[PDB]
Amino acid sequence: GHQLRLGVAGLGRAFTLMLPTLQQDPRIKLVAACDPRGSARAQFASDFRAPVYPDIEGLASNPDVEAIYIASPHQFHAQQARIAARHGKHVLVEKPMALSLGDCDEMIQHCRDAGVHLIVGHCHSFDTPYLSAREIVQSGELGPVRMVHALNYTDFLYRPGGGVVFSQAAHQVDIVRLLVGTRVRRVRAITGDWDPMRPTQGAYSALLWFEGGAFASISYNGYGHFDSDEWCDWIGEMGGDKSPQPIWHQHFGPIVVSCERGDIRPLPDSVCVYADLAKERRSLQRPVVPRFEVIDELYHAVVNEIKPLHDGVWARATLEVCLALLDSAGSGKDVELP
Amino acid sequence: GHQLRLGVAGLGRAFTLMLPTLQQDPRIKLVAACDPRGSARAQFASDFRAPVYPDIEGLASNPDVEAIYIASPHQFHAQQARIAARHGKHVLVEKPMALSLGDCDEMIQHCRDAGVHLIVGHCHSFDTPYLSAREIVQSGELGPVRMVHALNYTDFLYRPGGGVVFSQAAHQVDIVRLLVGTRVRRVRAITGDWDPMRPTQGAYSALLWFEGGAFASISYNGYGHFDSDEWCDWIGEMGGDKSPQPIWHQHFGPIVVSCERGDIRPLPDSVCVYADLAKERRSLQRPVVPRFEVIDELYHAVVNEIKPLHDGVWARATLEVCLALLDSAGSGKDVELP
Ligand SMILES: NC(=O)c1ccc[n+]([C@@H]2O[C@H](COP(=O)([O-])OP(=O)(O)OC[C@H]3O[C@@H](n4cnc5c(N)ncnc54)[C@H](O)[C@@H]3O)[C@@H](O)[C@H]2O)c1
Ligand SMILES: NC(=O)c1ccc[n+]([C@@H]2O[C@H](COP(=O)([O-])OP(=O)(O)OC[C@H]3O[C@@H](n4cnc5c(N)ncnc54)[C@H](O)[C@@H]3O)[C@@H](O)[C@H]2O)c1
Repeated sequence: GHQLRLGVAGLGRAFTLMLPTLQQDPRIKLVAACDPRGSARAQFASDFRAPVYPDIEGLASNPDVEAIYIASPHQFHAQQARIAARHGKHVLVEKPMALSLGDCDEMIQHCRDAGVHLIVGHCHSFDTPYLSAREIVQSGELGPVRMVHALNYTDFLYRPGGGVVFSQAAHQVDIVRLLVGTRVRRVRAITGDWDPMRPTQGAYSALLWFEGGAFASISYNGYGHFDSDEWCDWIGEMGGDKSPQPIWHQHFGPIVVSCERGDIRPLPDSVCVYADLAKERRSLQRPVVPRFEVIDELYHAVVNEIKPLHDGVWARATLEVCLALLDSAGSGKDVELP
Repeated sequence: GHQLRLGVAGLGRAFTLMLPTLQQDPRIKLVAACDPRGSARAQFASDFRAPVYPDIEGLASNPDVEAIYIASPHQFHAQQARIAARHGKHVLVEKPMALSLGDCDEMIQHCRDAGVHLIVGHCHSFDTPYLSAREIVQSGELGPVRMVHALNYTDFLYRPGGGVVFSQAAHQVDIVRLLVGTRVRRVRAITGDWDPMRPTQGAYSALLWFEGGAFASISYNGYGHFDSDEWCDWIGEMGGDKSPQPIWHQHFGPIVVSCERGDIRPLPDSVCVYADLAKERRSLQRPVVPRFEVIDELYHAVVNEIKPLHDGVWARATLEVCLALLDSAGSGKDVELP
């Protein structure tokens, strides 16, 4: 309708992170949920006075549900979608889309057949400062992008096989895909794994070659020592102030975009443009609803049939990059992208 | 003597940058100079009431000169040293040492034969904060270095074959060589060249593999838009406060050193240690004499026969890395190092 009857599949962390968006946004009503855990079902049914179910089989059979936000573990993503599609439901699934490229192909096909929209869940490439930055790149005001440099140093690895590559490199790659705006053509990466305790790849650095000359360097460190939010005006990833409650925009650490005539540096509270004149802080409005840019995508895809940017085909390319990384670090070698 | 009779070959920029050190440091007396340009000679002779000369042939023949700070263009470095050595003078030559590896080999040999010290001039790897950081790594307090991430965004390219690689990547490589402390084994680099006006390689990003696992990412951008000193407590490269008074230490932009149990972040005014419990800012003393760490190296090499760290064999390895970079960017393949 005017308002959008939304069903949630998977009632954990992704869900709770997404939760204050869903309430606050006038265009969204939560109408139904599913989870295997009944205490979650008990939970949801109570707060929302709404039907709950064991499987997605339940939620997708409910005629009152217009689209399903799939917010469960990665390995269920593909199957869950294939079903929601079967029953004519729009899908918003969380990063990563899926673990495999095949999975992705199927997901996009199952959705194309059922003729329903497929969007990928809060990616940080949705955040206003970045979208605002891409606008500046779009305008051609600073000429084209030549070099992107992005870092993030977080406590993720200690927040209470790939791990950081698939969850965290995704956000990072998606922002750089967003901002450069051309295709990724080659990737070269090093992962670090140096805590026995938490024996996963906890940091990386990578080089990306882009179509038409631009290149990018991405570095992630998750071992929770240095906190890169110091260089983002002491605003946390979810918009809250960490400085030593009207939140700010979301981000994924320090990014610098170098274009021919200038440097763009998006912030949670503004976008700085370093130019031929000099410094410009063009400030941003305090987001009224957190992560509302995700809803707009969904809302306008379903109500007004507008191609969403962050569709299944986009997400698939980011994943492609994620795999290429882990292959580069995995072997000794570069990975060209066909 | 107690004091050190020093002769200067080449009286331009490097010289003037080094000049307030030379005056202020009690252990150094300027006694002689040479330059081809007589207005420079006129200049030096007047301020310092001292003998000046056309060639280094002159300065090296002066019996009163104990060592020569060679601060001329790169292509003269080798020859000038060969001579100063021939005449038994110690050499402090400016980055880069030389242009070629052969040149380097000869320089070190000419100096080993004449049995005189050879040190490479103000490298930023001399700066207190970095030396202090290496101390922390030395102590083993944080376990070994795993990943180094270093960036610098400057106005160098517009300050009134590959210019930034040899001048600027040198400082950067030297700091990372300093701090990791093991051998560089492989390099992969991308340079950008995007101003027709100033058609040089003005930016790069690189991956460095080190002996025994650690890796590093270095990024330089010289096109003078964004200023990375924002993230160094708004203190300039030569210690002056940018912001909105005795100087502070020298630096070369934001560096983060990740060791197994924590992250070290050197600053011009302190060294931050992030580890278990909290932030630690261990502060530093305001340098009494700018770049005094260069003099100590020289002074202790000549008076007290202490092996200098930044010797000709060190500088040669940095240059080796610098060449490897320009080869990687040049060919788009990796470069292993022997
Ligand atoms: N971009 C973001 O904001 C963000 C946040 C965190 C994680 N994520 C994504 O969200 C996903 C889920 O959130 P989370 O894992 O952080 O929290 P979580 O593991 O606590 O929540 C997921 C829950 O979904 C339930 N679930 C629903 N349908 C299921 C099914 N068919 N099979 C099994 N379990 C099912 C499970 O009970 C599980 O506990 C992650 O796998 C990841 O893809 C992205
Ligand atoms: N780390 C640092 O502080 C720093 C600073 C700037 C540049 N550098 C190094 O300093 C070197 C020289 O300083 P600069 O180039 O910035 O200033 P510059 O070019 O104005 O000064 C060098 C001067 O040396 C004189 N000279 C002396 N002997 C000479 C000879 N035999 N042939 C020709 N000229 C001779 C020339 O007159 C020349 O002008 C550079 O090549 C570079 O290696 C490093």
